[PDB]
Amino acid sequence: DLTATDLARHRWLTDNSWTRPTWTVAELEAAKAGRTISVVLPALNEEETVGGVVETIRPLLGGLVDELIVLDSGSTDDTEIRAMAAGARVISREVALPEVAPQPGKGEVLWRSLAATTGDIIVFIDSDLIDPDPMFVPKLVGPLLLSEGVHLVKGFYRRPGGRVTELVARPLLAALRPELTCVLQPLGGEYAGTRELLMSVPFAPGYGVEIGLLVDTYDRLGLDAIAQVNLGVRAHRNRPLTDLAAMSRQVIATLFSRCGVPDSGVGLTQFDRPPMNTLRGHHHHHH
Amino acid sequence: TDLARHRWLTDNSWTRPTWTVAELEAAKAGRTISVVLPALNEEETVGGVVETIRPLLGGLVDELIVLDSGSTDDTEIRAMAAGARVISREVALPEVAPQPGKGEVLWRSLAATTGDIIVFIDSDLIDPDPMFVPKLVGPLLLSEGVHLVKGFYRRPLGGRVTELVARPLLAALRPELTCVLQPLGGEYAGTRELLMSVPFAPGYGVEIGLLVDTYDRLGLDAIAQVNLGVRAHRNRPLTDLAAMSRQVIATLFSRCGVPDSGVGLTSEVSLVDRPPMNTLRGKLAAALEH
Repeated sequence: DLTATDLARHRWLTDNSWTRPTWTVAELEAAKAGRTISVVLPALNEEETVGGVVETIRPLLGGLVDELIVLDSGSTDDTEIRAMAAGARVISREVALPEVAPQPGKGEVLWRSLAATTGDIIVFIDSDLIDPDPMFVPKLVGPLLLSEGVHLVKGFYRRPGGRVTELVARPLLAALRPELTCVLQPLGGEYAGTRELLMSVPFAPGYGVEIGLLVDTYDRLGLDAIAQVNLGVRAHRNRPLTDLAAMSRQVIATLFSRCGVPDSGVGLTQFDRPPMNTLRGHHHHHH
Repeated sequence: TDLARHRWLTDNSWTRPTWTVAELEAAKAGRTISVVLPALNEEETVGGVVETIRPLLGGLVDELIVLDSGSTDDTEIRAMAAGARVISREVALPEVAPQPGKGEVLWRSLAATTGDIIVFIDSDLIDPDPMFVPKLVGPLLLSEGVHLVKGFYRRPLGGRVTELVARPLLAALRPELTCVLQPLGGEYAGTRELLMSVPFAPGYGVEIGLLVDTYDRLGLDAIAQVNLGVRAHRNRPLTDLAAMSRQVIATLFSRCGVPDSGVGLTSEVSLVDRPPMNTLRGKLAAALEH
């Protein structure tokens, strides 16, 4: 028979998941009701793709999107200048948050972007995407603008790969936070959140940032606050095993830190930042 | 940190074991060796595996058994024709109702064998080699203090579950054990002293459960590893790999006391071990304490 996890998943998909997120740009603009939207592309040495991503979002600038920022992590290729020519605002880690010395990794960049942006909604899109589609941002913000109670929207892709998601993230969530196995692509880099949520949670480092935000949101607000939207068909990216293993190790560390499991700190053997509201700027368990 | 891993590799890992069958027979010193092949519907490969071990029977190997888990194909008749004794789960441990999975089969085989050393070899191997059993027992017979030998394969110049799940989780929760190249491997040998005294994890958790329990109870130097030869990675469907991963997680969490929900993947997940076989077969166990 069905489990409690199964029952919650079914209703969560009915209410909080969209296979055909077909909202129009015009109706989303009309729903902003004074809220502003910032889009952030984290980038480190992505010169071949960053401009193409920027180009797909730029038409929304001045309408649905209020600012389009590439948060550069110290590139030595032409990432920054290509982002400039394509129509983005390039901001370094140091300019984003001068009072804290940087540390490496993607999570650092996204955390710092909270200090560099002003939008009431912040959208994150990876800068390494080969086939970005112009409707990514509209689809990601739809549930935030139209659906009461949603604070985090995860963009997923249909497939015409995924090993860390299916062997590491989903099985560990099944063990530790089984309701969250409803989220198809928990490690995805395309997602949007409210400023109120994002300023209030710690940010995990590196490859842990996405799953850390998902779990921290769940632990504070449950499934009701999380939604997902289909961004379209995309083939899996083929990363080398050493990168996948490093990803996995950090996904493990970040899940363990949120779920009461200690961790040796020992990285792979080969052969967090505090809430930004501590620096800038209810879901009761009792009755 | 790696000094410990370095010393263990130097003393407890063999990439090119030199041992001959004759040298190992001469080192048995009265110990007997049982070989157990778990099998469920492996008719295409089981005979080929048995055939590589059968020449040792009556010399290095004292018993050669296929522990059948309820096959409906020709696994049993083909295993027998190749020279193995085929034992069902029911015959192995008749008064205990069977439960599914590989851990059950290996556990039950302890009640159906007499060896001081038990060697497990998978029955789905496409390219078995006759020196597998010799290489697995070498450290047990010729070194001192070893109780568990893990057979690994050199890879052409472990799989996804090993490198993304097992090794990273061991790094987090039993960090010394990342020295073991292929912790999930199905070819391994153990002493009766060890195997009769530990619980057995269910299903796909059995290998990692045994590794962790051996490490905790007997220590790193009680574990060894040997290269069985070069073998390509087997290609399995992602759904099978994910189910394996989920059970590896459950078993490691059990061994650490991490609450696991028991919720599978939209897959079977058991958190319940079988107890040490010496609790159900105390007289057999005592007879083999030697």
